[PDB]
Amino acid sequence: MKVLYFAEIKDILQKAQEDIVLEQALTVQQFEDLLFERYPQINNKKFQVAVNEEFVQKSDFIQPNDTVALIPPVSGG
Amino acid sequence: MKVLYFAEIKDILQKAQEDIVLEQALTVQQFEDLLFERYPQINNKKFQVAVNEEFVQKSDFIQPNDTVALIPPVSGG
Amino acid sequence: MKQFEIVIEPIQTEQYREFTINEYQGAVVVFTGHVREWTKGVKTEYLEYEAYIPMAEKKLAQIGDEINEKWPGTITSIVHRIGPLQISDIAVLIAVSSPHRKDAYRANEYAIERIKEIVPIWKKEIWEDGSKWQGH
Amino acid sequence: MKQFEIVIEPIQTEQYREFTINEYQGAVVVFTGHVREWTKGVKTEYLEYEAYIPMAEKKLAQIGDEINEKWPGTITSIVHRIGPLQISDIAVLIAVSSPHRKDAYRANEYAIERIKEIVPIWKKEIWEDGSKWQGH
Ligand SMILES: Nc1nc2c(c(=O)[nH]1)N[C@H]1C(=O)[C@H]3OP(=O)(O)OC[C@H]3O[C@H]1N2
Ligand SMILES: Nc1nc2c(c(=O)[nH]1)N[C@H]1C(=O)[C@H]3OP(=O)(O)OC[C@H]3O[C@H]1N2
Repeated sequence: MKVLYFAEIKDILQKAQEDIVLEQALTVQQFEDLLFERYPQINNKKFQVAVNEEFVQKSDFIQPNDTVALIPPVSGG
Repeated sequence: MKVLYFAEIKDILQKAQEDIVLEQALTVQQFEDLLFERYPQINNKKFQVAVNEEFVQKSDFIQPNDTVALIPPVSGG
Repeated sequence: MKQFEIVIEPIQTEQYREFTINEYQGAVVVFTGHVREWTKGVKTEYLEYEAYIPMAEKKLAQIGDEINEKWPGTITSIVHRIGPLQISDIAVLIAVSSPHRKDAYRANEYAIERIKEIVPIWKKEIWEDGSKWQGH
Repeated sequence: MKQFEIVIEPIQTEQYREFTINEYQGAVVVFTGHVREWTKGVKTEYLEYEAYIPMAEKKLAQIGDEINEKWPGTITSIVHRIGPLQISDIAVLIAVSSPHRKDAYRANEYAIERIKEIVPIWKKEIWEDGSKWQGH
């Protein structure tokens, strides 16, 4: 599973992406719990999660071979 | 006084300008009156009148030296 | 290139954006009016535009003043073409810059409505079997 | 040119208008978003955009679809630039053609609104004293 980071989170984590091995599928909620135990310094930052380039709900499932993206509040234009 | 015709009126009258000698100043209303008598073939056509490139009320005066244009309903853009 | 102009040559579009930009502006809206071919029933061959030129140019300048009053911080440029125009040719171009996006959209839409209301410009629609000057 | 694209290179503008034109279209509205030096007293040195490119391009096309849904007859094209951008550089361009002018203005304004709402793109304000990623 490829996690992608952007904007302020990329800056805080001092990295653009990473690969976390998953044995089994897990919910977006369980994924956030995983991320925040690894990186407490981003446990107070807002974002939506995108799974394979679509936004998802916390009850939606992430597969091991999926691509996941932390999308902070957008500011395009 | 120089009289200027445009659009459908230009086409009916076969001309874009003419000169008309005024002894004295006429109200816009009187000038229209003169025009319809001179040119029966345009008295069913709608137009405002412009004096020295300004729109005017019907009780405003046209001086003998002024430039007067017949402005039909506009269809620019 | 004048800020406000009536021209006979095809309108070179991008220079009008440039005229309106400066460091205070974050938005530009450009509107272009194009000749359509089809549909009030029978196909348009071409359009013939004519104008009372000096007064037309003045009325365009006036619309710019109304826009400055109503939406300060804006810069407006307008040009209209005359003579025969072909299918998809640009008849009119309005460009409005502004600090923020909404004024630009508002002032630009104001301009096109005011052109259709007060500028001595007239369009003749020609088709194969006839022609007619338009009103409104 | 792609109809919906993220670019690193400076945006070349006339082509997007031209992409949207056909014989049915009476109006084209083009919005350009430019980098602003001054925002109500505050000074910007320069901006830095980044993006989730493949998703941002998907989301831009989704707006095209929404516009086609709400304003039938429109053609839409959208390009957004990324990287470091100087004062007055074009960061976004939005071109909408429509048979009639009101749809063209409405559709264009919807597009910019939606981009600010859903498209994964982020701007970083740099001033002389520091910098910050923007939210809403
Ligand atoms: N310095 C600086 N310049 C900017 C923007 C910005 O956020 N900071 N927003 C961009 C936009 O997306 C639009 O925002 P806006 O508030 O609609 O104003 C017009 C555009 O300005 C642009 N230019
Ligand atoms: N053949 C033809 N082409 C036209 C117009 C038109 O009336 N006939 N209106 C012009 C306008 O002023 C704008 O008004 P509109 O008809 O609302 O649509 C956009 C523009 O189309 C322009 N192009």
